[PDB]
Amino acid sequence: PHVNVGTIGHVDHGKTTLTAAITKILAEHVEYSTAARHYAHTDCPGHADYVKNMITGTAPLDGCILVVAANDGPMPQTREHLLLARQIGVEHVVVYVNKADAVQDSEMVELVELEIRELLTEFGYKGEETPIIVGSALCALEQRDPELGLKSVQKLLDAVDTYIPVPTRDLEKPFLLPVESVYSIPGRGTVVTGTLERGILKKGDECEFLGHSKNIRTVVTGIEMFHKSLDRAEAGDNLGALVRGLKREDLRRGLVMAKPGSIQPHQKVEAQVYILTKEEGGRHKPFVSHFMPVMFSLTWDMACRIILPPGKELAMPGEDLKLTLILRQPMILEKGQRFTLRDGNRTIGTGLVTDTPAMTEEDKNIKWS
Amino acid sequence: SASSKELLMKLRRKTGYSFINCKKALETCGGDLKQAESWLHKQAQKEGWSKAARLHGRKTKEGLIGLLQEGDTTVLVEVNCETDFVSRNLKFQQLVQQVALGTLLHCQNLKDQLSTYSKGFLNSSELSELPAGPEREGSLKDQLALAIGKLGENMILKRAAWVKVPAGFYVGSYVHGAMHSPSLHNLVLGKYGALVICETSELKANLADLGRRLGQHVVGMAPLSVGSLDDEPGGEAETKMLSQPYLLDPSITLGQYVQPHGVSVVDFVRFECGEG
Repeated sequence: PHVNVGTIGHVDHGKTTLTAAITKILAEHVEYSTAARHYAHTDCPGHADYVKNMITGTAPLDGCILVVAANDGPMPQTREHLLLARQIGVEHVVVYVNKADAVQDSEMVELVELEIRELLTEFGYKGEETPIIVGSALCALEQRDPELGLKSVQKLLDAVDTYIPVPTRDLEKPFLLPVESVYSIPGRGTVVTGTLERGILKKGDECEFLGHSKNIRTVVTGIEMFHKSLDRAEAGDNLGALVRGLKREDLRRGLVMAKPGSIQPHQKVEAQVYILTKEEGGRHKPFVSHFMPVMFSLTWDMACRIILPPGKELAMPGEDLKLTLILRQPMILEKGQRFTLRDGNRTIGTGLVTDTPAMTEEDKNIKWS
Repeated sequence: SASSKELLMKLRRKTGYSFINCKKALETCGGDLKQAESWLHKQAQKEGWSKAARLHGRKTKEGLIGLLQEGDTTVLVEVNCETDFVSRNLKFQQLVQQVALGTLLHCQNLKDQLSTYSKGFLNSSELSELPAGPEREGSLKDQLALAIGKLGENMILKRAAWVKVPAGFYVGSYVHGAMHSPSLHNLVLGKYGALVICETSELKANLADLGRRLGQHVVGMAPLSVGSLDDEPGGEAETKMLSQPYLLDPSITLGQYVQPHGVSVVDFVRFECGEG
């Protein structure tokens, strides 16, 4: 299983030192692995960076490791550190209280932990059950005093393994397969290739292709992966699905094979969008309302109109904000689905769907090209 | 003991200073809360300067642009810090306010004309030597030190700009990427700030939207000069403000957009946090 964790806190409080101590202990944006799972460790300098990573899906965090120094205790910005975690969807936090290891005062440390739990509770987390480990990242990194160094780091890792859950596969959701390509197998039939977005597919399940003028329905007779004939496929797997009684002409890229009547096309969406800077290959100038770029999602593309939030009349490169987008026509756009926006031959933005509001009269009255 | 632990926590909740500083304050004042608190405040300034010297030199590309308009004076200030987590913190924002008010007070004491508008700037050094508000003590340089000691990040009073306007002139303004913070009355904080100085006999009460829109145009199109109504449209790459394709309608230039409203653009200021 793969887990994404990010380290938040004041730079002078030990983050980088701890991250290094963990690296050296397990050697016996970084990556390490405990007995339980594969870890993707992230440590972004700012709020806008974590939000960008969430929207883009580059490093969607499953949990955070809040590093606080015993001497200073929480800083005023510790509040913004937790607001950020709360905002990007992190619901599990593990705390590491880093100390001057000079065997100082257990009482002071106790008050630090107490204050931290008050804060955690304040921001919706369960401050009473949050694992709080006390130690010295510096001792652990310098192979000195194992009781405060090594011990604390091992305890932190155990706490991360236990309290930060793995990212869900959504295998409980109806299977959804974006069709990437179509081809035939002599004597067997037509095959559609693609990568399952969610749910599970079993040799024999009934399917239905969406995105086509006509609604096509049939059955999956065979599953193929690595030229091996399986009977079950899982979310995330790239496969070939053998369809029953259908010719290549009846299918194409862009269609979506899903569990019969499980998906409802959407034309109006609200989403968190990040606008690319010119340095990232985006636009030089800002774009305003009624800007019509092309949305690319799954294996399809469609024109859409951007509706800036009330009040805002422009959006600048490098900014992220919530926007309303109206597709020229309904498409398979689910909540949690990511997309990109292209103007001409270049991407100008990235998005993550937050809501699928009902199309309003006003939205219907839109005047297109 | 439980009693000493309680005193330490009580002093922490009350003042916000670090636990170690609170502990040293209490033992120094015999465990007397009132004396400990007074002691901590007295040390604050010294601690700040020292901390400011230590962190001095670190990269500070993040921060905020502050816009404060009082009467016929308008000030734009830029204060930098290391992380956007801090630029989002109230303590930092309160410092920006003190910097704006300090600038405002300084300006409302400078050159005040009747026939035309007055404009002026202040570099880092100049802004730093400015007298802190009648509230605090010392210069903004001292207040900056206090903030640096409270937030633990290097910070810089980057620059300021002010404008004073007599009747016959109007200032349109806009801050982009505004931050919510209702405790700082009249102040508007964000990543981009623009002032557009105009000459007009139209009542100010009917120019609020136009004013905001001109500001939006400056932020979004970043003109390098005012230009002229005599020049021809310049396309999406134009530098002269008046010839640039109007932000909210490229069909027309900014000059063609504003002229009809009985307003002429004579000057402007554009601040982008962390630029250059």
